[PDB]
Parts: sequence; C-alpha cells; structure tokens
Amino acid sequence: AGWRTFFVDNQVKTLISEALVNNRDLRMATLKVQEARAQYRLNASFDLDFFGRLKNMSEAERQNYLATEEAQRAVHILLVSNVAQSYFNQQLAYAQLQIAEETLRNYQQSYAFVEKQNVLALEQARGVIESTRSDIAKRQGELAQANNALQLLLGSYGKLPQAQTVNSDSLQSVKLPAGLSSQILLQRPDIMEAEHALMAANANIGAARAAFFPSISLTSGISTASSDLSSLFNASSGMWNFIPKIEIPIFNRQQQSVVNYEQKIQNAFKEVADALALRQSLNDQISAQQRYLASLQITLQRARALYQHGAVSYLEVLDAERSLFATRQTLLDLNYARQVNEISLYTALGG
Amino acid sequence: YQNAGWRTFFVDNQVKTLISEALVNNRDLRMATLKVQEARAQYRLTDADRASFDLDFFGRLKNMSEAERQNYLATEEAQRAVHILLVSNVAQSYFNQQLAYAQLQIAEETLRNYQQSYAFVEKQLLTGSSNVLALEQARGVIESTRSDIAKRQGELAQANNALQLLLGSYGKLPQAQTVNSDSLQSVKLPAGLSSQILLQRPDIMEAEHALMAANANIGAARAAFFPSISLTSGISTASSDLSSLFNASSGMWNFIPKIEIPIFNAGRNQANLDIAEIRQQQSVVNYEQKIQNAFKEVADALALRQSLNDQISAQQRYLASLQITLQRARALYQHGAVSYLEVLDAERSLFATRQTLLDLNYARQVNEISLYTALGGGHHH
Repeated sequence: AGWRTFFVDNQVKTLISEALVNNRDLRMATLKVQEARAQYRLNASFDLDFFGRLKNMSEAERQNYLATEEAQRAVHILLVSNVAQSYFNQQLAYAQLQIAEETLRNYQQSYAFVEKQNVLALEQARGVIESTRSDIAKRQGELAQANNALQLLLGSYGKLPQAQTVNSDSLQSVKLPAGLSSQILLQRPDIMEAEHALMAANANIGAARAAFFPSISLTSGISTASSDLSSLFNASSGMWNFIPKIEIPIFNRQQQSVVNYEQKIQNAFKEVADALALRQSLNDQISAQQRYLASLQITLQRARALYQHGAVSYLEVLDAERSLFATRQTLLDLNYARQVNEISLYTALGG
Repeated sequence: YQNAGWRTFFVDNQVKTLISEALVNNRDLRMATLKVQEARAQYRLTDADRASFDLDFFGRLKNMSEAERQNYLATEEAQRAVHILLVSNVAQSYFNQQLAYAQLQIAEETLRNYQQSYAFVEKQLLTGSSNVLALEQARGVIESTRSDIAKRQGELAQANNALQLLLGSYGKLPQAQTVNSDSLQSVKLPAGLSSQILLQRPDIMEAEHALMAANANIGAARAAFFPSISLTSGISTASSDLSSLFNASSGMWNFIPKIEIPIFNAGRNQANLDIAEIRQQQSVVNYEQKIQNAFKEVADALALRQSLNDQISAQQRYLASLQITLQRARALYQHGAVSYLEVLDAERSLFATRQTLLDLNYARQVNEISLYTALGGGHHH
C-alpha cells in the first residue's frame, strides 16, 4: 500500500482508498480506467503498455494473465495512478477556470475604461473578452471530463470534491526516504514478469539478481537522486554504465530472458532517474515562480495605493493584475506537471 | 391573439396541447382561479391526511373583499394574471406527471435489478459463497424499492388529479412520453430581446394603472424609470446590458433614473395638494420598485437556466460513459470475463445517474415556467 505513504495530499488518498474498495473485480477496473481515458481522445506509457499488451492477446490469454500476481500488481498501480491523475486534472481545471473568470472580469473593466476615454484598441478588448469567455467554456468542459473520470474510477454516488485551495503547501512533493534501496524496483510488474521468464528458462534468481541488478541507494542524504544512481549513467553520454559480473552461474528461452532482464532493469533505473531529476527541476521552477508571484502581489498593492492618490491610470492597476493572473497560471501548469511526474515516480517505483 | 406567448415559448408539443385544452375549458376567470387553487390543494394533500407568483396572487385575492375581488378581476392586469396562472399551472402539473412516470419507470427497473441480485446471492449462499447479512441487505433494498414505487405511484396520481382539474371532464391525460437523453436542453430565446416585453407583466401593468390614476404622463414615467435595454445576448443568455444593471457581487441595482420631462403636472391645485402628491409619490416609488424586481427576476432566471444547462450537460456525459461501460461489461460477461453481479452493479450506476438527470431536467422545466412568468407571458413582441 505504498500509495498511502507516497501521496501527501489527504483528499487524493481518500479518493484512492474509496476506489480500492469499489474495485474488487480486476477486469471491471480495467474497463473503468479505459473509459476514464478514452473520454478525452482517440505521457502514461505504463497505461499504453498495459492496454496494448492486453489487447494483443486472446480472451483466454487475458483471463489467465489477470490471475498472475504481476497483473494484479499492475492493475493496482493502474487504478491508483489514474484516480490520482483524474483528481489533479480536476483540481487543475477548477483553478484555471477560476483564474479565467477573474481574467474575464479584469478585461471587462479594461474595456469599459477604454471606451469612457481608439476603436482599434476598443475592439481588441472585445476580441480577448470573447476568447476568454470561450476559454472559460473549454475549462468548464475539462472539469466535466475530470469529474467523469473520477465518478467512473470510483462509483455512482456523485459526491465529487470541490476546489481545494491547498496551495503554497502541496505545491511541493513527498520527501523521499534518504537511502531508498534500489531493490524497491523488484516489485515492478515488468521486472516481476522478467523474473518469471527467468524461472522459465531454468535460471537461479538469486544469481540473476546478484549479477545484473545493482544494489544501491536511489536517493541521497536529502531525497534527491543519489550519487550512486547518477554514476550508472555516463555523463554527457547519458548511457547505462553497469558491468554485470557473473560469479555464481545463472542457470541450473534462455539468453532472451537475460537480455529482457538487463533491458527492464536498465530502463527501470532510467525511469527513476528521469523522475528524480525532473522533480528536482520542477521544485526549483515552482519556487522561483513563487518568489516572483510575491513580487507581483506587492507591485499590485503598491499600484492600488498610487491609483488612490491619482498617481497612475486605472489601466495600470488592471495591467498589474493581468501579470498576477499570468503567473498564477504558470504556477498552476508547473505544479500540475510536478504531480504528473510524481505519478511517474510512484509508477516507476512500482507501487 | 395573446396565445402567441405560450405557443412560441413552450417548445414541447404535448404541453402545448394541454395548455390549449385548459384555456378552452376555462373561459371564466373566477372559475379558473378555483380550479387552480384546488389543483394545487391536493398536492398539499400529503400533509392534511396524516411558486412565489401563485402565493402573491392568491394571497392578494383573499386579502381583499368580495366587492374588491370582482372589480380587480375586471381589470386588464388581472386577466393577464389569470392567464399566466392557468398556463403556468398546467405546464407545472404536466412536468410533475412526466417526472413521476419517469421516476417510476426507473424504480421498477431498479426492483428487477435487485431481484436478480437476490436470486444470485441466494444460489451463491447455498454453494457456500456469501454472507447471510448479504441476503438481508438484498431483501431490505427490495422492500424499500417497493416503497418508492408506491410513493411515485402516489405522486403520479396527484399530478393526474391536478391535470384533470385544470383540463376538465373531456381532457385526455398523456401517457408516459418516453425521453431522449440527448434532447434535454431548453427553448433558445430570441436574441436581443427588448426589455419592453416586461411592460406586459401584470405587476407592472398595475403599477402603470396606478400611475394613470394619479395622472402621470406614462410616456414620461417610462422614459425616466424603465431601462430600455436588450435582455438577451447574441444567443439565449443574459446580455451585458442586463448584467450591468446590478452592481457586481452586491446584487444592488445601478440604474439612476433621470427625469427630463415632469411626470406629473403641478396638480389641479388646492385639490388636496399634499395628498395628491403623496399618491403621486407612492405610485412612483411603487413603479420603480416593481421595475427593479422584474429585472432581477429575469436575471436570476437566466442565470439559473445557464447553470442547470451546464449541470445537465455534465450528467449526459457521465451517462454516455456509463452506457458504454455497461455494454462492454455485458459482452465481457458473455465470455466469462466478469461476474453477473458486476453487470448488475454497473446497471445500478446507469440508474442513479438517470435519476439525477431527471431531477435536473425537471428543475430546468420549473425554471422555464419561472422565466415565462417573469417575462409576463412569453417573449412575443
């Protein structure tokens, strides 16, 4: 139940728990997730992999596969990650919608002010007032879609969450355990499967693990990527470094399963490393935006005062407020991309 | 004419048939007042056996003497009021009827669904698969579902009653008009709808009558006090003119009347100068207060309309996904890929969502009736 300790936000944990209760039947869960995603269009490569692989097998093969433990772990991961994803989408939409509405208000005072005092300028204000109103209906629809996804993943009773103001706080990720054992990744279903294949080619998993799976810490003394993890991918090259050493012979179908293994292993470590760097990188971006935002807030406060003393036109206050709105949106995109990356991470670690 | 208001407002043909029939059977205004009172009475039957417009109208009437009542019912605004009362009430009762037919249809579908899941949980049990409290649960929800079937059946009868009363002895009550889930939106109103339409409200007709009793220049009073804007935008939404009549997040009213021409002559002089002024002042303050309120009502109705539209649109989307998910679950069941109970659970989701959609649609219809009322009997010129 890694989900419980991985997602900080308590609402998304409520949602996940609820979805876990209602999704006893594995095949049904597969349906719900499929419809929650299909309702959008025609990353989530974990999803693409899973559905494609499932759709390329006979019905009899599917029912067998969903009995294996790796499939039940995969589906659990699919369910949890999709609920969390649906929620972030919902929260993203409430917030972009909320900013577009304040934006619409601002632009409408900006219109009325201009006319009171060019017609070229006046009609540009009619241009954005509309594309802002069309934007509003766009976000209204994304909201409906996220809501659709959430009802589906859970159950009938339409008690959805409202706009969580939980910002300036859940703007940042879970602190990862310092010294997290790379052996967490043996619980990835892709790696679990690779080892079943190893057992099929008559191999000793112990020696297979010893020879090919590096035992390291994934995180540093902080919660950042460990120096060990970085040292597995040649700088500038960005390519896997590890040389497997065969002490104990691996075997008691064959040299396919070993290369499958080395390929899954190297990629799992790569997914974790990308996730760690991106997460760290998004931290920095968000934090800078946040400091910028505060500088905009006082600028608007100060512009508000000046206007009261006749020192600037009202349009200056409106422009100061547009800047504030522009940054709040950027924050929101960045944060959202953080949450999507967190889900990548959770999935990469395998539950 | 003047049937033009409801004929061009209510988009549903069946309801337009019923309205037309009730008008024919109610040629006498006082009797229609009776039939409406009594049609409303026997909904309130649910508590004597164990709309702001109608309250205002009926309240107004009992507060007067019988001589006053007969005088009022001979005025132009009263005939207008009785027209709208009769139209709005026939519409309401029909929607009630269709609501009940619909809630009933779902409740019976639900009952069959719970019976099939009872028959499964029992076969399960005697093959050592279920809890005995599971059987208990199944039996409870069936019993309470039989209760609802009886309750909806009660409400259907209350609405049929109300309809027969408004329609008369020879009126045919409609059967269940089965609903298309993709045609649940409202009548698109004319664009640029003139505020002048509001002068046909009974309350405003009365205000102007009082104005003329105190010898106002009506033209002058209208120019001074009645905003001459458009009510609707390029579509079917509250226009910006309408919106700007109310202070943003106060609800407070922004129109400042400016009197260019005096509304009242300097009196016939010494004919109770300070008393005629009083009556003059009263009719003015009253006109102005009826106007703000007429505009507010329409604004609120247009907003409620927009909102319900969004909510319905969202339910229709949830439903389409539930429908696809059910078909897929049924096919999977046919391949042994899922339990029969999973299909029944999926069907129950479809049912709940259908009920929510019916509630929403009904609130949409009550709001149309409200709009039609607020406008003063349609949006026809």
